[PDB]
Amino acid sequence: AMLVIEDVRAYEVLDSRGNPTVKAEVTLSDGSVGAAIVPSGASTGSKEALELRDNDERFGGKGVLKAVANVNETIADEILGLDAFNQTQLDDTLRELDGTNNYSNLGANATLGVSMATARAAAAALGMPLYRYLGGANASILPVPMCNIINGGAHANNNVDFQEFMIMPFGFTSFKEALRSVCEIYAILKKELANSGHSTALGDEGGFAPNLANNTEPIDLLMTCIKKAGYENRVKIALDVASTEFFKDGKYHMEGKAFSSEALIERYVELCAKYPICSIEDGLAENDFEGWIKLTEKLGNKIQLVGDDLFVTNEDILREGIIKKMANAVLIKPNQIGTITQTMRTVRLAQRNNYKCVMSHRSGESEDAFIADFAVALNTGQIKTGALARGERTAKYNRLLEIEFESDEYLGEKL
Amino acid sequence: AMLVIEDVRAYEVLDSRGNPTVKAEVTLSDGSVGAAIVPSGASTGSKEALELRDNDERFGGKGVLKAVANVNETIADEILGLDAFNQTQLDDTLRELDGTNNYSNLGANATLGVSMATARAAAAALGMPLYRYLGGANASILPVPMCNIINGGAHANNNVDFQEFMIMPFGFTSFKEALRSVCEIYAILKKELANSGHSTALGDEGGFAPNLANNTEPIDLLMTCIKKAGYENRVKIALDVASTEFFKDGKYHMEGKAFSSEALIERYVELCAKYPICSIEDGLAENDFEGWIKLTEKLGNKIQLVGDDLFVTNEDILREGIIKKMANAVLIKPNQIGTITQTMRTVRLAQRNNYKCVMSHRSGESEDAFIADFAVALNTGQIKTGALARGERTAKYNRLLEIEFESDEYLGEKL
Amino acid sequence: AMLVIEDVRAYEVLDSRGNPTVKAEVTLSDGSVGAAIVPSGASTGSKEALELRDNDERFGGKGVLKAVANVNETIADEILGLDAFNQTQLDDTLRELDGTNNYSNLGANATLGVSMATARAAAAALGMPLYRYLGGANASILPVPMCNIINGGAHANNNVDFQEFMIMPFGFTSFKEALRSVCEIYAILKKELANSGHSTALGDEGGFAPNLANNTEPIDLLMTCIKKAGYENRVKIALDVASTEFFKDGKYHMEGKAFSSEALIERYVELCAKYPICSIEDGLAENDFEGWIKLTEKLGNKIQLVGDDLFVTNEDILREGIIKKMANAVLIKPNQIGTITQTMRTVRLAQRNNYKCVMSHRSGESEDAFIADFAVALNTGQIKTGALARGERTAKYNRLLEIEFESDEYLGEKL
Amino acid sequence: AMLVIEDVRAYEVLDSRGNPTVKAEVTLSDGSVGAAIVPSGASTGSKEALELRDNDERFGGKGVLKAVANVNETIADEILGLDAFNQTQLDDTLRELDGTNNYSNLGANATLGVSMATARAAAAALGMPLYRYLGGANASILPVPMCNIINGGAHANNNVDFQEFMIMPFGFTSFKEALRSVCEIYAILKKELANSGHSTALGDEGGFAPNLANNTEPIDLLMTCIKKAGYENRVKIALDVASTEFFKDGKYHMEGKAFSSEALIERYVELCAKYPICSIEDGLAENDFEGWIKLTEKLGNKIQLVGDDLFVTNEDILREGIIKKMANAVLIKPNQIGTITQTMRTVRLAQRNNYKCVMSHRSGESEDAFIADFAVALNTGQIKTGALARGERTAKYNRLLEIEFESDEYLGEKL
Ligand SMILES: [Mg+2]
Ligand SMILES: [Mg+2]
Ligand SMILES: [Mg+2]
Ligand SMILES: [Mg+2]
Repeated sequence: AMLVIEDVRAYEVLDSRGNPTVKAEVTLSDGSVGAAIVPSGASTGSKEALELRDNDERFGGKGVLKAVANVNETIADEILGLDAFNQTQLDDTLRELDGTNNYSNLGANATLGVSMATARAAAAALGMPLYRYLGGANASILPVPMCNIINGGAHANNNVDFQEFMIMPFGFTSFKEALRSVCEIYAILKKELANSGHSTALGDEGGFAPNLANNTEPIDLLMTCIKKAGYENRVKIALDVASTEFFKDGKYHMEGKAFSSEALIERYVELCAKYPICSIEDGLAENDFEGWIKLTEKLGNKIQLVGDDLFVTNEDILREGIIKKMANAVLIKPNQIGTITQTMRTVRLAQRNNYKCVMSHRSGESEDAFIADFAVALNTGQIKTGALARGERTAKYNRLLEIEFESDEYLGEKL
Repeated sequence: AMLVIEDVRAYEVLDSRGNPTVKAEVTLSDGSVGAAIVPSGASTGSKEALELRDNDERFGGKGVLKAVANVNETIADEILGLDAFNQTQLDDTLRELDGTNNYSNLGANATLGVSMATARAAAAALGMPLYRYLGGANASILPVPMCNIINGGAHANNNVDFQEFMIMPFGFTSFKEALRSVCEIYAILKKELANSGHSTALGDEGGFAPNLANNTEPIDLLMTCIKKAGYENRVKIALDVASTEFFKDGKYHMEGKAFSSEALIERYVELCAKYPICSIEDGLAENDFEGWIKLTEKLGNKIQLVGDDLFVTNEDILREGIIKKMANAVLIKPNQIGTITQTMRTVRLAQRNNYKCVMSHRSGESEDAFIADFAVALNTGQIKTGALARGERTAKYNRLLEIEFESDEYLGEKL
Repeated sequence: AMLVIEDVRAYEVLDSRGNPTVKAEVTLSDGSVGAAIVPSGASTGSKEALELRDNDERFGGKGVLKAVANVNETIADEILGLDAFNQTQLDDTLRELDGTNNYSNLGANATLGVSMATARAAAAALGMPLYRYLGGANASILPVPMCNIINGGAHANNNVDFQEFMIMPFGFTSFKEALRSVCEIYAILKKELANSGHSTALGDEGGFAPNLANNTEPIDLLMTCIKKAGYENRVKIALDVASTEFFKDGKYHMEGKAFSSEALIERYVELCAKYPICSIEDGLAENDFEGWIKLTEKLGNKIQLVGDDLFVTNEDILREGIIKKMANAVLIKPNQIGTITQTMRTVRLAQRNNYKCVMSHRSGESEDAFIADFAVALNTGQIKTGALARGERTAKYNRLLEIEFESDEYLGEKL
Repeated sequence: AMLVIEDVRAYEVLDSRGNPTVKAEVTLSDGSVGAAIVPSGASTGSKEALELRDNDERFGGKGVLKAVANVNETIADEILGLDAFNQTQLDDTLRELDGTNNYSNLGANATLGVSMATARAAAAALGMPLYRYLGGANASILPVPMCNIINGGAHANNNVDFQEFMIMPFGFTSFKEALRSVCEIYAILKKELANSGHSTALGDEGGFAPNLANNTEPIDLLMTCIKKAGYENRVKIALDVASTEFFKDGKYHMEGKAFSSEALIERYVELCAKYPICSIEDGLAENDFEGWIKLTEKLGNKIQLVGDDLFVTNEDILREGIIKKMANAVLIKPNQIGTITQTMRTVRLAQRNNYKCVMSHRSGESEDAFIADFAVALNTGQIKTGALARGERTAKYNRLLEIEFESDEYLGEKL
């Protein structure tokens, strides 16, 4: 082995909502250090990989001291002396040590931080950028971002049922010019809101949560801001419906109605005919398997249909989805699965079977921009990393602006 | 010269509000690299160091391509080959190259970034943390934070005159426990706001801007939340009144009145008698010199009186203030003055003359945590770096949690 | 730049058929050296990147002294001092230096060798295997080989119209066992041929060219050998028809008849219904656009349809093929396009649009196993590199056996 | 010891006929790596050093898993920590560890791999070409190749008795021009066979096996091709009769007859009177001692007489040959004897006693070109490494073309 893991440590830091999370730091035998901050995920649930939370008097039960302990003691003891450069061996060792199928022992907050930290340490020792370490010279594509600038659903307290209303800048030949257009549109939206007596205060991802009437008003507002900014036809709309949040008893409860699966599908067809929606995430619920099958038949050749809660970044669940023809794209949330290698597996599966991958943030983020490198490393072509404000979101865009001096490839509207 | 500056560059990145700002990167002759991002400043005004803005069609007038060109061409040409370790010579060269008394040639956004980036590159060459590079083995004190968790004034659209309502965790023997307290109190406040029908969406610094009635309602709310959290007597209140914003025709226009300077002082005496306010910033206007003299006589021995707009991190203006006995503390905003050395000169003058220094963020921040290390390097004992949310604020608290593993001295209530 | 290209040279070597070709060697500023040998291409044609041949009295007009001089003089002069690790800038520089759309100035045999040699040199400098240099930690899949063990058409002198009859070992969980199976099937074929009085002497790719009656006898013989070897149901059949070779006057002349495009497609339907054929390459001619659209409608959901002459590894021609729905896979011959970057672009375009990539050899190969690393770097999942004999074929299989000790993932029949 | 052997391993790869062989890899304590592939030999026999073969269900009984194990376990355990640069000590240790006179224990395929691999690793550590490591600055002579371009005997299934019909380019002042002459002659031979209805498919060493009528018809064809190519009198003919293959009950069964030793000798005399045959290998059988003595007396001062099966590269057998005046040259096959030092011992014996050495390939070769370096290292002046086709042959020619840029000395016709 060329270099080995010499030291590993973790400690408690704060995420962008002010809750604790794990930072890990790995030192190699040449003295190269890498570190990484894990975004916040879910500590209960039977599908997702689980993060460990302390549930004691500190920080409202949200301390991560046990996750931190598991890195400093259990993981440390198992990985010191492993080859720094064999990411797959490190990640498989983490899985085997945990011994469950959802990291319910070590905690995904313990395993991901160590997984990302080791990769960074390896890249540092080679003097190479992280995206080159993860994806080689083939790492090239700067992703088209989808930028959540108007919020509703559970992400707000309004009458808007849909969770995320996003703008996507396709009509550009460079990432920086694309980034500039969404920045300009966001500024215009802020003004439009202020001038009609709405709050300009921000939600967790940097977007606005004004109390609008329904699910089409926010779209109309995006359209008029896009046009006023001078980008008509070059910026399109993406939605995250998060339909599991309002699915009860076989029905979807929105817009004062109780919708059937088939009726909600017809609603999306309607919306897609009237507005330049290019993508819809979680249009149907995470267990509405029959509905998704229909959704994909009706719209899967016209628009992107992204599984988030449907697939939870999980290779096996995505495989069954691929087989049964559900969706045509998958949100990629690395902490949801627990190591960089398992994330890569899910992405490779999707890309071998015509599913697009959207590298994704979490609601509780950090200053760590790992997912900007990851999106380029795997040529995802898409990233979902927030509005154009709040440092835990702008850190990712800034990283992508850096990577752009070395590899400036942006697909925009090109195949 | 041991190592020399070998390369200097800059490029446009985004600050935490979605406006462009400068990131600079300096490479030394051993290959060590340092980078820094500059927070947003003022591009107009007659007192402060000015940042350069392009004022063209991009980003609503706020592009920084001229500043960036100033790093890439003008500064680079001048500093290539200078001793990496002579910060003072670097910063003095920048001042001379600029040739003005307010950086209105190079732009303070061009000079600060290079000043910061060179310091990080020198610390990296030595394998030393930034705070050790800046302040040596004498760097020791983890500062007490003042955290802006309720906003008013120009920072919101309410009936509240004062700008910032802050909590300061004095009653603790460690920084980690001090920070926990403010995080717990912030979470409690978030919940109180939500249950009382206020928005929990955030202002620029991560605080809330509810439409409250007056200037004491916000204080009462902080007090309730402090006690509910279990930290009664251990956490005090600081204010930024930003009184220049309501000073007109010799009078202060607040609480539906027109106060003379004398009347406003006795109002502060009242407030300080009723509540545990330990610090008031810009209690009087930036040009109300007579008022400041009287205020300082009246409360200067009981509470901290911070000059922000009064001093603008400027050594000369501070010197006159000391001589005239105005204030007993100074807010330190490095980008206001334009280099690290000029910042250190202002701090040293203050500390030689019994004025406390509060190391400060700006409204437009980034993921760069320089001011955390800077606060420790200079033993300021206090920092003002935002609420306990938004990554551009939590990055500083996190950096302070890392520094604490090497130097854990927290003064708290100790002399 | 960490390391820069310090030296570039070339010289004439011999390919696996005894003709000259270009060997290039690149030295970096730390002393690291990479070398590569270019497979032989086409010095005429209207679509392909051209290789320069001397056309003098040496080597029957096939000298490459002008290609060699282009590396030693023109390319060298231009790329000395360029950043070793920026493959894309290297390859874009080679393209621009050339100035044409098909390397008809420098020659693709001049540019590919330097392109590959720089990549090997950068990988050696980092102590990294080439596949990790090219595809990072994400480089993982060992490809399923398609092995050309019976020949016909222009690659023989017989009644067989089709050019290549190949076996593909799908039914295995490891590459080594898959490879053993095809070696075992190959040895059995050899014995069967010898016992029937056929020659066991080899064509250019290591396969046999017995004088068989038609296009189905070779397939019947492959099935018999698959079964005797013990691998029934685990090894499938792939074909390269190379139909352009018998396309004349809008018809295909084979099996003693003149087929319409439509009639030839129906022959493939019949063949596929009777035999386990998983892939057909150049089933229709390189210019039979309407036929390919029909073929792809008819069989593209059931079998792999590989464009070789159709696409000539060219991203622009492939892109039109995607838009026009022709084929669902593409043969990747790096020397056909001229740089490793242009190769990666064609592969990325393919993989974004649901086309499979088959990393391929040429008839004139060398001991250079670059395409083995390249297949793994880009997770192509498939490779065509010859029969299981002749060192210029076995060098690639051996390289894949070496890569297998570091990443052993073999998909086989898995999605 | 400047460096020591730090790691030793082996694994199965494929030879050029598609059978397993051993690849060995040796790493030194500076991290320098050397690797080597063993050509195929004999698992049985009472004269040659033996290669170990598995004899189980894998690869028709040709697996080398036991050889591989002997490298990874027995050898490794014995040589780890030995001086990297003491080639003689390493090779003697291998011989001692084996404890037989014919490597029947470890297997010659286990020991030669390690022997070559260590030499390459030492050369790499010194930054020197292998031929310099083995032969120093005195290593100079590029060998005259004998190129087997028409096959008979056991190497085909024709009515041709002799095994190899070779061309040798003496009439040139550079190796490259000699190599070009043989490439051009081979191309002309290919055309001649294709126009007279013969197969152009290749045998194991890259030559053709047309069904000719006797042993002079092939020579006639070589002469025609030499003259048509324009190289008359500059290229000569060398034969390998491999007469042991047809020797039985005292006599030599060829051309429908049983020849006495003396009659076969008179046949060589006739053949050498009529054609420019400069060398004959194994003209008489391996145990026909009285015959060899007469053949040597008769033609030994006129033509080269090479022992292959007569001497099996074995020092002791050659020594007795020298004493009894049998042959005037020895074929040198390193895997036949089992280490580089032992190979060297045999060559030095020969060169001290006026025996010419022909560095030789095996019919199961690999991409490894060790024997090209070895020929130059020892100034053999002659090499037999196949036809001008197939990668496992052209790899050697190419390596000699590389060495020619550093040492261009070619004797050709000079003493
Ligand atoms: Mg979602
Ligand atoms: Mg202030
Ligand atoms: Mg083809
Ligand atoms: Mg022989």
